[PDB]
Order: sequence, then structure tokens, then C-alpha cells
Amino acid sequence: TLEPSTSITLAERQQLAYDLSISALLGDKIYNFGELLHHPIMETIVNDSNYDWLFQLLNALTVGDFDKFDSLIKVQISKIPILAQHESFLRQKICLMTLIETVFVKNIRMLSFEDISKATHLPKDNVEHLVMRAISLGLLKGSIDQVNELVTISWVQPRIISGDQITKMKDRLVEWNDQVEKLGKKMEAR
Amino acid sequence: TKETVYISSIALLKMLKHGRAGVPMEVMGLMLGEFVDDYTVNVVDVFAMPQSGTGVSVEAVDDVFQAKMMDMLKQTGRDQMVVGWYHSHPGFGCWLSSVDVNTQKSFEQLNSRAVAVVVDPIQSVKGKVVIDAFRLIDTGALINNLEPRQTTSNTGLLNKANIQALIHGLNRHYYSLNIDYHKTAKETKMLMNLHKEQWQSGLKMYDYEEKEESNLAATKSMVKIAEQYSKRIEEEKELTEEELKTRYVGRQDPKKHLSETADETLENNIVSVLTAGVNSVAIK
Amino acid sequence: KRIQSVPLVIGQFLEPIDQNTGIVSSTTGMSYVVRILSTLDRELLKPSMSVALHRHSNALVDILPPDSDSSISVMGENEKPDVTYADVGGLDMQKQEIREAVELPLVQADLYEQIGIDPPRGVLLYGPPGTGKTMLVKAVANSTKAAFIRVNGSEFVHKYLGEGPRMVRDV
Amino acid sequence: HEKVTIAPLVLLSALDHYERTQTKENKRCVGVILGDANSSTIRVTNSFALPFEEDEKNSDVWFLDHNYIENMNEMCKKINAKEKLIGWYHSGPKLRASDLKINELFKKYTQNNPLLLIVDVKQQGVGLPTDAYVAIEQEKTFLHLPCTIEAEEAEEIGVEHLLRIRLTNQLKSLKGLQSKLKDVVEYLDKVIHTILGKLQDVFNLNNLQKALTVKTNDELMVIYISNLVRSIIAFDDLIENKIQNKKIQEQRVKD
Amino acid sequence: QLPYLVANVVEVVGKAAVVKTSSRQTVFLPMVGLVDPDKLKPNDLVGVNKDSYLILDTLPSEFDSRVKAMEVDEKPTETYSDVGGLDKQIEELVEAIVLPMKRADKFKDMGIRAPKGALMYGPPGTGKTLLARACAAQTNATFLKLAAPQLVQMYIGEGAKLVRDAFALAKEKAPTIIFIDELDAIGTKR
Amino acid sequence: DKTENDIKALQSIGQLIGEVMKELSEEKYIVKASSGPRYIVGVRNSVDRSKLKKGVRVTLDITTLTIMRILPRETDPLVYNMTSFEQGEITFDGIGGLTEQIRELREVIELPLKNPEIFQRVGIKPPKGVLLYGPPGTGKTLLAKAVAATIGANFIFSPASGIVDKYIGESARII
Repeated sequence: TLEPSTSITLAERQQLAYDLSISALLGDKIYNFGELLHHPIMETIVNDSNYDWLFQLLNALTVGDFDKFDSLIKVQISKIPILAQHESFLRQKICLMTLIETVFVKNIRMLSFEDISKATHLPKDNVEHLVMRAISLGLLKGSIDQVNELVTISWVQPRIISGDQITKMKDRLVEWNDQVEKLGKKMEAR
Repeated sequence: TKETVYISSIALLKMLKHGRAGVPMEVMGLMLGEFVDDYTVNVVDVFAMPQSGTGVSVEAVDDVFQAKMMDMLKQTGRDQMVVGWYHSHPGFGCWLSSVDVNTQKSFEQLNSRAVAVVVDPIQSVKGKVVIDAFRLIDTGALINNLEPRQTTSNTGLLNKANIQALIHGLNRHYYSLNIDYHKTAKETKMLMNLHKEQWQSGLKMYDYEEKEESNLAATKSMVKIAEQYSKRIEEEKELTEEELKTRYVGRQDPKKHLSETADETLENNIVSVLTAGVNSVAIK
Repeated sequence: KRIQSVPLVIGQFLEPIDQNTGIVSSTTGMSYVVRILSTLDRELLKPSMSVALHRHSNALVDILPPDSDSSISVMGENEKPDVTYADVGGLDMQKQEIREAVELPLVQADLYEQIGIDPPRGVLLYGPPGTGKTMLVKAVANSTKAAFIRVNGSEFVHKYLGEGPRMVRDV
Repeated sequence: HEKVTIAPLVLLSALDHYERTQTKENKRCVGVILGDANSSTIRVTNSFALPFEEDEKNSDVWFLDHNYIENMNEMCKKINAKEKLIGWYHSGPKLRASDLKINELFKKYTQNNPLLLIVDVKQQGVGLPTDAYVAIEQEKTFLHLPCTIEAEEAEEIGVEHLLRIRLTNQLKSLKGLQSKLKDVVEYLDKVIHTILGKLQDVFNLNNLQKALTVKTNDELMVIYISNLVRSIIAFDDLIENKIQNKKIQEQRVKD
Repeated sequence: QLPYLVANVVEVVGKAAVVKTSSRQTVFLPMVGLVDPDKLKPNDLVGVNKDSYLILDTLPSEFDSRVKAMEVDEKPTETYSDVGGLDKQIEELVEAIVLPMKRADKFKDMGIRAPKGALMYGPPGTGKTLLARACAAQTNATFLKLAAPQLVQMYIGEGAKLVRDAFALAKEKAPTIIFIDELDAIGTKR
Repeated sequence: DKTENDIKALQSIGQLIGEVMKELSEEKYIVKASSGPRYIVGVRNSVDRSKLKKGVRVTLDITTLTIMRILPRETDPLVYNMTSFEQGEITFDGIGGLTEQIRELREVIELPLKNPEIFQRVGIKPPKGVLLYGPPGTGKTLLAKAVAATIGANFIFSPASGIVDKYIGESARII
């Protein structure tokens, strides 16, 4: 937050957004390009001339289509295979944060090899190596069970999303309130 | 009736804080407030004075420091009438302050109803909170209401009263201090809920959960030894008595060892149950 | 429970009189009459032992453990000795004597009652200390697992009297 | 980190200046805490009020005399030398815009980070009638330090002379989810993620205990084994006392 | 408080000090700013508060238990001309005693160490005890005599404190000459 | 500024001193105070109970009668009654002519003191005392300061006069 200071025009905002964007191409840490959208940047800059990578890679981490981004870019960033590797981590990290409590109802943490293969658009052999490299970089924790096909990943990387935790937090509110009327009033009326 | 001093919440705590420096050393202070005889006695604010080289005497109080401080009482709402001068002394059997003689006699000239308070224990603290005072009488103070009839006066069975260095005279005339306390509805609401043992409060679940559960493995082994020595006492108790009479100076033999096998058993089982109910309480 | 607490004075109990009554001797140089607790009566009450007393209230508190140590004429005590037995050879002449006078009465005490004999209360060692002797004594506590008390003849040196001869009975 | 230790002498002193000055909801009594902020344990052994005047029409208008601040701190040194300026305290249930502008006053004579304290005479809801906060900048950033109360030997015992569990724990635990739910809904309509990110960290961290659920029931049975043995001991005294009660009845029949 | 408690400081960690009172009581007090670490030493009068048990101001040192009955004469009056015919012995005493003393800077600039004693033997009456004051008179030195029977003590162990107190008094007053009587009594152990 | 800082340290409260006799319990100890008889003591806050053993001199509180600070074990001053000196004023070049002994003394003193860990690998032990006899006054004062000069450690001098006295526990407390 700087309201009073750092006087900047539309010319330097595009130059500043360049270093901010490229930092998130290979950056696997602290959310993704959407943080640059959270700040008044994309609205203050042009939507084309390779400034649209925030919009293309936003849905690319969900649908998992690499042909949309690679077709609109040049050969500069597509020559390095590492860029295509980091895009696979952020795609899976969205679903891996849903294992405990975000969206899913029963709040039970379980992951098989078949369910994660369809979400990451990768086979069973490449998904086992992708999780191991994700934990090795410090983004995640936990262990992996290949015998029973179980994936236990400890929650590390936070997220800025909200609105899906209000309903599931009520589950702890309603289920525990029933013991106040039954068990809670049983000991009090003793 | 007489004047029964009612110590407020802050009046008791500041007296221990002012005499906090040193066992042998001594300080003083000024009691404030306004009150009328026949009930009302109250001390609003208390404040200390710097320790001088003369100890406690007529020259101990500084009128310059008192006048400069008194002007600050008015703007803060702290200004009240001075009802006396409270001190702090290590204490003796009789005349707890050997350097304090001519003070109270100069204090009774301004107000004859003014008293002086001194904190007795000063490292002797017990928890009955025994506090001492003195007030001069000399000629006069009679032909008035009933001083002794208030609280447990008209005494002198044998010599025993209070410190029992006093008998009749005490310091002078047996002023017969009466120490009570009264608080408002807001002050009583605090210490009841606030003060219990320590502060875990507002959630008791997880604070002591991990600490008690970690030592539960060692507690399980220690409570077993207590039961081992339980029946061994009762076994030797009934083995040596074929009489059921008293040559044994055993006037109550059983109830002591029976309570040691009961109250200890009653202590060890309740802490493994009542705490076990909140030891999980996980649900979902 | 709050009476005792961390504040407690040490005294010497003398003789019991009546329930909630006792005659003790304080360590301050004086002697007072305290009140014994309701817990200690006969079986749990020792005739003469070091006990704990309250300071101002002057009452019985707890029976102190049998501590015979003091500041004057100290008595050393070994804890977890690192000396290993049979560290020096050729001691078999002395080793057979120590095993019979130390390890024999400590392990099996029934061999003396069957034969009808009693074990000796000590042994005298004649020879140079520090060479196959002094260190061998520390090796005895390794196999016997016993408390070793190190006492020097140059200790208990003082200008007063009565403290030196008292420590021999206390140890 | 650091913790704030508030002695009962300070908590009861701030409550006295409120009633004696006849302070209504339009005014808030301001005072100065005294203690040692050097170590990690911040203890306040002294407190006193100040002639403060509050104006609700303008938050930038406050009346505070700096002469009484330095004089009283110097005159109270004769009592204890461990009392210095670690911060200040004020009254009122809420923090208004006038509290932010008065934070930079005592910072001139204060070496370490000053300490702020809010005294609530009503004490409405949950615990902690006095909340402590620290004032530090990179924009003012306030952090809530853990509030504990520890006094001396004679001070803690003196409270017990003046005054001479499971259900309450479940009530405040249920209200924690109700108060948190209202903070999320009101913040949702206020924006239309940073504040909710901290609450999501705690909320996320038989769901995760399913692996330990099997081992938990095995430990609960061992606990009942000790309780079953202690229950039998208490049952033997009932039969022993029943026989002992007859011995008294047998003496009443013969005598 | 002017009448401070008489005590001795056994220990000067850095800001902590330990003092031993003469009442057979040992207390612990922190160091203040009115004293120096070199000023706190045993066998000296140090200021100690009775009530506070804290060092406030120091105390003047007058009676240190100096072990009296040894004559201390500061700058006596004697001359080598008071007795004639000794010029043969006078020239030997002045060069070996008065010469390294009277001129301090000459021997210090050349790095020549001055002898701290000269042996003297002969029958009584020849001026051995008379000329001892002549060396301290011209050099303005304090005459300190050590009596022969005072060296014989019924108590065992008095020789340690007597010698230490001899150089302790000579440390405070720099021009001090120690005179020993009857060297042959204490000078033969065989 | 010095006057204002000095008067703040003049109001501090002193402390007592005692020695531990035998350990009673965890939070309760049995000690012997040097200012009077024995009193049951304890700890207060942030006090290490692992380093408290028998005979350890402790700082006793006056009011609560608890152990506050931690002090080493000392009775009589060892820097006054006993001569204490650091490093040395006489190096190893003025003791020359003893080089036959100097080569032996440095290897049995300087070598094990600076690197004692070399003996732990073999399992041997370095010697404790070193007996240097001879005619008194010749080279005795030089070799005394020469050993501490090449090291730089503390020089503890033990005069035989103060060892034999008439007191209570004289030579015992010295050693």
C-alpha cells in the first residue's frame, strides 16, 4: 500500500508489470498470477502484446490446456522446458488444497491415483513424480502410499479464495450445538 | 458507634507496594476520602512519600513535595480530605515503630478522629491479613458513642490479645482496631471470575490437554505405587490386634489409614475421569 | 496446604507429649513447644529425628529425611562411579579378601544363619595408597552397587569441640 | 515473542478513576503504565491517571499535559527504581480515530516499543476485560500480545482473603464459531482476502484423526482399567463401613 | 547514612559483588556507581547499609588491624655528620641505600634496578641501629622497625600475617624502610 | 547523567547467600545460610534447578526465602588471600640453560593443556603434578612465571606460611 508516494504514469506501469509478470512464470511460490490481478495493474495496462499471459494462464491451471498459451507466445520462453514443468505444479496445487477443508463436504482427506490423474491430465507414472518434486521444493509436505493408492499431503501453501468455507464451518457450529441442548443441558440439570 | 475502617480494593494493594523496598526500611503515605462517624468510613485514594534520612518522624513528611502533589489531586478527581497518615514498619512486639513517637500527637491536633495504618506482616505474611494501627487518646475522647462494643472488645482474659505484648495500654488506651472491607458491584464482579488459580481461562480444553496427557503415562505408573502401600497398611493393622480394646494408644487408629486409602483413591480416580471427558471431545 | 509452602524452618524433635502438642528444639539456638499435626501420631511419628517447623506460627510441618551431613566436617558420597573392577592384575590376593568381606554378606545373607556365624564389621588394609589399592576400593562400588563414603583423616579439623565426635555417630 | 503481564494492582486502579471522575460514555480516562519493557516479559507494577479531555466532534482534539507526565514519573522513582515509561493506557470499549493520533506522543520519551492498554469497565463478552496492543510501523500495525496476570506473594494471597468448569468451556467454544461467522459475512459485503487468509490458516489446520482414532480407543480402555480398580477400592470401604456401623448398633442394644 | 556497617568485600558477575559482614553474616548486593572495583578489597572499611544491606558510600580507612607495636616514624631527623670516624662505613651506606633513592629518575632512565636491601653485621654500639635512621632522613623515608621479641609468638602461624602487613603498610606509603632486629635469631634453620 | 544513574541503583534490595546441604525435593531444598541457621528454600521464576547440587553456593531471597541467582562455590577470597596472576612477566627465553628440562616440561604441561583431546584417542592420561626441586631462590621464581607466560592462564601461588595457621578448617578450605 502506497497512496501518497511512488508517482508513476502509464508508461512505467507497463514496465513494472513486466518484471511482476515474468517473476510468476517460473515462480512456484505464493499463489499465482492472480495476485497481480488483485492489485490495480491489469486494469491500468493494455490487454494484448504479451500482457494477456495473466488471463490465459489463469484458466490454464484449471482446464489444463497448454496449446492455448504456447500458441500466442514467442519462442523465447517456450525453449526452456522448465517453464512447462512449473505450470504442472500450480495446476495440481489447486486441487491439493481441497483435501482437508475448502469445498468438499465430508472434509475427509483421501486421494487415489486415478482421481488425481484425471485432474492433472497426466498418467499415473508422471503424477507420482510430480508430487515428489512439489514437496522437494518446500511447497508441500506429507507422504505417499502406493500400496493402497493413498496420498497424504500436509497443508502448507495458503490461498486467498473464500466463500466456500462459510457453509462447511457451519457444520462444526450445528453439530456441536446439538450437544449443548442434549449433553450440555444433561450435566447442568443434574 | 465507632469508626470501622473499610479497606477498598486498591487501598490494600498499594500498602504492600509502597513498603516493597527492603524488610528493615520504612515508608509512609496519606489516606484520603470523606466519611462520617456512626458507620461511614472510607479511603478513596492512597499515595506514598519518599524515604528521608530521618526515618519516620515529624520531619519525615515533606510539605513541599506534599503541596506540589496536592495540586495534582484536583485535576484528576483524586482530591479528597486527608483522613490520616498510613505508614509501613518492620514491626515489634509493642510500639512497632521505635522512631515514631511525636507524629500522631501532632496529627491529632488537626483532626482528633484521624488514624494511622501500618502493615504488620512485612515478610510474616500469613493469609489472615493481620494489619495494625495506632490512635492516641490521652485526655478526652470520652463522653461519646460506644467504642468497644463494636467488634470483640471488652477483653483481657489472662493477658492474651493480638500480639500479647499489649494487654491494656497497647500503644495508648487500646484503640481496638476494626478491619473490614466493602466494594461496589463492579469490583466484586471482577475478582470472583478473574482470580481462581492461574489464567488458562476462556477455553479450558486444549490448554492443559497436551500437558496433562504427556505426563499421563508417568502418572499411570505413579498411582500404582500409591495403591501398593494401601493394603499393606490395612494388612498389618488387623494382624497385630487380637484384643479389640485399647492398650495401643490407638484412640483413632483406623480412620487415619482408612482415609489415606480412600481420599487418595478418591483423588486419583476423579482426575482420570473428569479430565478424561474433555481429554478428547473431538467429535468431528 | 498453603501453611507449609516454601517457607519452613528446621528444628530438632525431642519427645512427644500429647496429640497436637510437641516439644522440639529450633536450629536458631532456642527451644519452643510446637503442636504436632493430626497426621503424625504414633506409627508415623519418630521418637527423635530432624523435622521441619513453621517460622512464625511455630508448629510441626514434616519429618526431614535422615540428613547427617553438615557444613563442618563434611562427608563425601560417591554417585555413579566410573571405576571398573579388576582394572589392575595381580590383586587376586586382595580380590578374594574383598569378595568375602563385602560381596559375600551383601548378596547372600542366609549363608551366615545356616552356618551359625556372623560377618565381620570391617577390614583393615595395610599398604601404599594409590597403587593397586585406593582405586581398587572405588571398584568395589561398581560390582556391589553400593554408596561409597569418602572420608579423609585430615578432615574434621576445627578449633571447637563436640562437632567432630558427633559426625562419627551421624555417618 | 513478548507477553504482557498486568498486575491486579493496575487493573483495579484503572477502574477507580472511572467512577470517581463521573466519566460517562462521552469521555475515556487515559493513564500511564509503568514497568520494564526491556525483557520479553512486560510487567506493569504501577498505574496512574491523567487530566485527559475527549472531544467527539473532532478526533484530532485532545487535552494532555506533558508537565504532569514527566513530573509524576520522576516523583514516583523514590518508591521503586524499576518503574519507567513503557507506554500508556486508556479507557473505553472501542478504539476511535482519536486513539491513533495520540500514539506518537509518548514515543518521544519511550526507548523501546510502547505498549497500549484498553480498560473496559463493562466487560461485555468472553474474557479479558483489559486488552493489550503494541504500536509499531513499517502504516500503523497493531499486534495483540498474550495477556497474563501475575502478582507477588502477598498480593495474590490478599485477594483470597477478600473473597472469603466443563459447561462454561463448551459455551465459549460454541460462541467462537458464531462470532467468527459474523466477521466473515460482514467482511464479504465490505470489500464488494488478506484478513480472511489468516482465519483460513487456523480453520484449516474424525477428519484428520481417522488414523489416530483406532489408537485413541485403545488408550481410553487403559484409562478405564485404572478407574475400574480405584472404583473397587471405594466399594470395599462401603462394605467395611456397613459392618462398622453395625458395631455401633450392637453397643446400643446391650447398653 | 553516614554510620555504614563495618564489613569486608570478598568478591568484586561483572556488576555483582559479595560482601562479608563482621556480624558473621554474608549477604549479596549489586554494585553501585559510587564505588570502584579497585576500591573494594578485604581488610578494609567498606560502606554497608544496615537496613538495605547495600553499598552506598565508602568509608575512610584508619584502623585496619595493622598489628601495632611496631614503631612507624615518617621522615625522621638524622645526619651522618652526627658521629664522626664512620666515613668509611658512611660512604658504603649512602651509595647502596641513599644513592638509588635520592635520585629516582637517573636509575630509571638507564634501566638500572635499585637494590631493596643491604646486609649489615657487627657488634652493638658501632652505629648499626643508629645509622638506620640516617638513610631514611636524607631520602625522606618512613622508618619501620621490626622488634626481635615480637617475632617470637606463642601463637603458631603469626608469621604469615606479620610479613604481609609489613609490605601492606609499605604499599600505601611508598618511602618506607623496614628495619629488622637480631637477624641471627630468625636467620638459622640449620 | 552519572548522578541520575547512580541514585537509581542505590535503592536496590540486597540478597542473602547460602550453601546447599542436601536436596529435599524439586521445588523445595534444604540449605544452610551463611547469615544464620538453616531454612527451607525454593525457586521463584526462570531458575535453573539442574545446576543446583550439594555444596553449591546459592543466592537466597530475603523475603520469600528462595534461590534467585547462581553463584560459584567460594568462601575465602582466592584473588586476595591467595595470589592470583594472569599470563607472566618472564618468558621462556630468560630461563635458558634449563633447555634440557624445558623441552620435557613444555611437552608434559603446554602440550596436554592446549590439546587434551589427543590423549583420549589413545586412552592414556596426562600427569597431574610436577615436582621441581633444587636450591631455593635460584631459578624458582623464574620458572614459576615462565610456565604461565607461554600459556596465558591464571597463576595460583600458594605460600607455605598461610597454609599452616590456627583456625577452623584452615588448610582444608584452602585446597
